[PDB]
Amino acid sequence: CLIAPSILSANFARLGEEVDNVLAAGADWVHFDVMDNHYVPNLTIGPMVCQALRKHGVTAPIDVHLMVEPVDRIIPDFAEAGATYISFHPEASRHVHRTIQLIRSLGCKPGIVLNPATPVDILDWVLDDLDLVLLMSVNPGFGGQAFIPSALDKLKVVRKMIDASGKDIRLEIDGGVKADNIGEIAAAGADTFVAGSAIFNAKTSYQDVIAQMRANVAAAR
Amino acid sequence: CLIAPSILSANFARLGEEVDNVLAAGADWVHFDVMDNHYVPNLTIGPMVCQALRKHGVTAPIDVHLMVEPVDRIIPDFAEAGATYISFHPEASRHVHRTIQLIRSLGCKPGIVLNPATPVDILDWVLDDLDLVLLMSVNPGFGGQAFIPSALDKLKVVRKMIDASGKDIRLEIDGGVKADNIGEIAAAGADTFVAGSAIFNAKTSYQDVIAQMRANVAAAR
Amino acid sequence: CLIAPSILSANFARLGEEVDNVLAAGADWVHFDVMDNHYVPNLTIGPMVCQALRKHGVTAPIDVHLMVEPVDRIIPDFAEAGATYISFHPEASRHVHRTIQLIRSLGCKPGIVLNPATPVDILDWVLDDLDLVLLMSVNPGFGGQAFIPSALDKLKVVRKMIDASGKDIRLEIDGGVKADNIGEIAAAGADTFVAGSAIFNAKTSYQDVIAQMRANVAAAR
Ligand SMILES: [Cl-]
Ligand SMILES: [Cl-]
Ligand SMILES: [Cl-]
Ligand SMILES: [Cl-]
Ligand SMILES: [Cl-]
Ligand SMILES: [Cl-]
Ligand SMILES: [Cl-]
Ligand SMILES: [Cl-]
Ligand SMILES: [Cl-]
Ligand SMILES: [Mg+2]
Ligand SMILES: [Zn+2]
Ligand SMILES: [Zn+2]
Ligand SMILES: [Zn+2]
Repeated sequence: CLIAPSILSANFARLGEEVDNVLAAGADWVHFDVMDNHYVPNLTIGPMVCQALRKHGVTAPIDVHLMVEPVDRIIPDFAEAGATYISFHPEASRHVHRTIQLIRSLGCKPGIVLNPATPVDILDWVLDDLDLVLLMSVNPGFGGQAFIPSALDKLKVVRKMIDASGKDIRLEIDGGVKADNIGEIAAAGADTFVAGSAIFNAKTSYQDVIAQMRANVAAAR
Repeated sequence: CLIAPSILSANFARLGEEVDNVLAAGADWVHFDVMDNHYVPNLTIGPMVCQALRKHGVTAPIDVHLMVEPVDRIIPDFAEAGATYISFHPEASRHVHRTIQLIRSLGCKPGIVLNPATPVDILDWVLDDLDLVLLMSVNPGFGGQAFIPSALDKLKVVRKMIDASGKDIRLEIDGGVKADNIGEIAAAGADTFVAGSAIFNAKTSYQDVIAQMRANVAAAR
Repeated sequence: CLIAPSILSANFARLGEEVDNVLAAGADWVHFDVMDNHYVPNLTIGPMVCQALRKHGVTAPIDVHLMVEPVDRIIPDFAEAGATYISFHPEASRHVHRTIQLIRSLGCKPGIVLNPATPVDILDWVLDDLDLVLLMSVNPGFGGQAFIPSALDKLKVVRKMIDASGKDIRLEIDGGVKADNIGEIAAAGADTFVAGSAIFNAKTSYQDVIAQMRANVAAAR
């Protein structure tokens, strides 16, 4: 369904070119990983970089994943910079329901991110307020890793929860997604796919990798 | 003496072009302001952006100003990414002498940053171990601001301390530096000048602004 | 004057034996470095170990150096466990004067610890309330290190301050103190000497090292 390349793997010296080209190559969203050196042991890119992409002319959805703690102060800055989706980790907010409301009140689409160990019942009382749930299939902020197999089982659980809600909620997956496992991940229930190194560091073009990913997703459904 | 444009004001969609052009226009260093959303209320750019500039072919000194707390974990990442100078705020480290030693042990040039209110006696026992002292003439992380006049008096104090040490220590200034005040700032003792919006958002070219700054500095000495 | 071996370097499988033997060998105090994994990146020993030495029959002064933050909660536990001196880092307490008063109110002797970079003016308004000032000549919590030469100059400054106060205040030194530099350190003004590896990991007996240290201090005064 939706392909959302992570730009952590792109050439940050020519970020506008990279984003322009990956969207032309078939990507739907720009996935924007924000790390504050506290919630995870790395520091990446803040609102000014999102704003720069909008000023450069990017009109595709920008999907901002906040690996930061606390989260509320920076959310208005990402809204002002032109974020489309803003997702966050419930452990990183003292008032999860308020953080969701804040994102929505600014005109952005709120998402919740589940770390690999995070139990699904944190969705019990907020799921209907969400536009997106992201399951991490690697540990965020710890670099290039292999897909964690239990994410396939957790995807099936959250897919059932979203389907039972009757709401249009994206089910996103991030971590070690590549051409040769995206079919199984789609069959498990994901419909929004974040890939970084598999696209930006491929031996073939961005368009070839994205086309293979789509073909593999279509064949598995 | 040295011109160190802050890339926070540059076009981050074409960062390599901006840096290439500002260096061609007469800049000496790339000044790299790193904010972690905790030490200051903003989040900017991390080690991956420094690495990207090195991979792009930038060979000029990269001057990394850490507005982060704590500081020690990220310092090796900036060293590996190709930082030349790494400066930090002593308030942000529990063991200032160790943090300096760490920077030096990685082959980088350590600096200490004094916020506008920070008394100079934090230099008492570390000055001889430094390659750079940076005085902030705006409050860091709070945006485009006007030069704080007390910075001129503090520059004179720190110039005397550096001169009395006999060591080769840069005296850097950052905040609201522009063509029409850089002469007075140089006369107060600074020899390394950080400017952001005055260069990257100027109504004339980067080369014109930098040439005026140099002429104004030369006329004031 | 006073020798205070640091038991961090002792054999913790036979701590009572080690402490008994080093006091029998001529040591005056038991120096007790307490690290909470937060103020420094290591965790050592808490009040229960102090209590075990008292229960074992140790009657010499136990000199507790708190490298912990915050400090007030654990101070009554060290007093109850039989600490004699309790020293702490002013940076680790939000109310340095109160922390001193708390130590004194429990019948213990309060000390202030200066890290290598810490300016001496933190002593300005509390020095008369202290029984001890400790200068760190290594970075605390970062392991076996070499004596930082600037500690000799800071000892001379703090020696003058204590002498001008007219109060009986110990001037303690900790970090890389060994037989071949203890003379110079004493000449700089220290009268209370913490050594760890030089005593407990020495190639000669405790009684020989302590006698050599004492002879070297006497010859330097
Ligand atoms: Cl709200
Ligand atoms: Cl986890
Ligand atoms: Cl990462
Ligand atoms: Cl080190
Ligand atoms: Cl300030
Ligand atoms: Cl800012
Ligand atoms: Cl009290
Ligand atoms: Cl220090
Ligand atoms: Cl240690
Ligand atoms: Mg539960
Ligand atoms: Zn992400
Ligand atoms: Zn700066
Ligand atoms: Zn100690």
